[PDB]
Amino acid sequence: ALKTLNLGSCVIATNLQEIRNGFSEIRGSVQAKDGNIDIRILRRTESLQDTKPANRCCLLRHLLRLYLDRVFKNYQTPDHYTLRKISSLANSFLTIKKDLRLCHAHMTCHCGEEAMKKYSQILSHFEKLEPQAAVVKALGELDILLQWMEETE
Amino acid sequence: KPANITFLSINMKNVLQWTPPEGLQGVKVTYTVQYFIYGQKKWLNKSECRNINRTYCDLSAETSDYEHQYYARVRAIWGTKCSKWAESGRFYPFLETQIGPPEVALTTDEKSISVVLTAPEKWKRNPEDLPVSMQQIYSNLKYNVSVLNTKSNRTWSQCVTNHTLVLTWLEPNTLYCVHVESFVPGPPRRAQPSEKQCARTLKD
Amino acid sequence: ILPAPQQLSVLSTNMKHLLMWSPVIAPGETVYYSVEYQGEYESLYTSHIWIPSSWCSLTEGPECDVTDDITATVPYNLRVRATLGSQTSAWSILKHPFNRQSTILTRPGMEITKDGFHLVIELEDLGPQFEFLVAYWRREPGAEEHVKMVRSGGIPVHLETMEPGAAYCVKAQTFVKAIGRYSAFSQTECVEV
Repeated sequence: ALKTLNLGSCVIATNLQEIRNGFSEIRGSVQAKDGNIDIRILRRTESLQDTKPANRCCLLRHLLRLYLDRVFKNYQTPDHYTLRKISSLANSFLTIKKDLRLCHAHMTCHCGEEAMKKYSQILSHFEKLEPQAAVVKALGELDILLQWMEETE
Repeated sequence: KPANITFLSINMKNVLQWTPPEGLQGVKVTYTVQYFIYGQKKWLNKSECRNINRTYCDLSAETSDYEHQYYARVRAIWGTKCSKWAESGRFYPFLETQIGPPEVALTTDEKSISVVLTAPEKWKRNPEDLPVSMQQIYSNLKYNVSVLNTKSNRTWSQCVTNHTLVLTWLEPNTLYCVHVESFVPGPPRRAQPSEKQCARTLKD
Repeated sequence: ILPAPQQLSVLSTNMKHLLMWSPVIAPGETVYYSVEYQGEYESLYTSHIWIPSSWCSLTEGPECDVTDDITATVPYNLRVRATLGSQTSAWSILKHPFNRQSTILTRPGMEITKDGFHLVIELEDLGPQFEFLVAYWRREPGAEEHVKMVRSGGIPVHLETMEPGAAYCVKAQTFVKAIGRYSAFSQTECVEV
């Protein structure tokens, strides 16, 4: 079964399962590359389910743009297997960005300040860290991101 | 210098595990363990695991929160010569914990066997505490029921959510073997031996 | 001088994807091939980067099973080059990028059995991309379609406990969630006790 995501007026169907299966293959390896055990980017005071539905779609779109603009394409590993998986994750994430963009075009991805506020916070955390550490850390945090999306009833 | 650090987590009872270091004999090494909470700042002591003889430490109380991730380290001790600090991987109990089997209870008829499962319980904090159905933590918890007819070597599965299932229209004086696995849809987890119970239908 | 492979096409059946091309026929050793791909992500965000396929890094036949590669419902670009020892041809490109949305969906295989009054079904194992909608009915004028979803094809699943009356019928179709499409139903087939 697909995951029906309730983002206020924006409702999309996502293949959460495909992405989780792809990521479980690399979680351990990736998370091992991340030395900054004291910094959490997706902090939990910014969880999606805790967000007013009107604002969820906006938040999620930015988070995806974050990952697509500066995580997936920049994670460095010599391991071909790993690289292929990462392409899977990114293209899977792209289908979702595509639906959110539609919601946006239909004027149902309103960016309110609860949304911008929580994104800036996340973006801040990510910007604290030195580049490669940053991407390594966010890639390793897909499990939180995918759960945030599963959480939203 | 211990190694092979890992959690074994079934039903939220989370247990840290390592295997002895490398010492030819050093028959007396003890172990101390610290636990860290991802995204927070301070490593923490575990008193009941300061200097112990075992290679396993129960961290269920320290890692009870569903929203957090944890790490754990352990080192080996001799005199005051301590080999470094052995560090686990990021551990996420809410997604990683094995869901255990419901306990199965078979009762019979001549045509019909009734299966009643009682949902797996979550690790209890205080011995006197309010029991918790894993099916409250995972509201979408389903059971996969397998029925084997020993007479025919025939077998068939089915998924259910209701705690009670009546198998009807069965061959009489036949012995049927039922076993049930628990599954939460979501991230793939480590499975867990289903519970395997038998029952014979009554004679014609 | 070594010709770069021609007539690339993809042959996609039940979400298994085969990249094909005219073989390169040249005198030398045996001709080996190298296939690479890029998903829409790579195309738009990092256009000059290709990911080498998981099984066709120097393989014999003029074909490739890219199934483990096309793992998202977006257009993919695929290129192939041929190589004879030293000489390596130019990269040849698939004229129309492939989207798995176009895979051909076969009617599912079906095996209905009876453990007594117990109607049971085991479907063709088409893999995790697939779910089955099984329709069974008690073949009488009043009775309706029941519908059960079966998750996988390895397994014998319990449909219903038949009553001595009527004779039951079953048909089956697939559902691929990743592309939102169903196959045609299987032939209806019936039974009784």
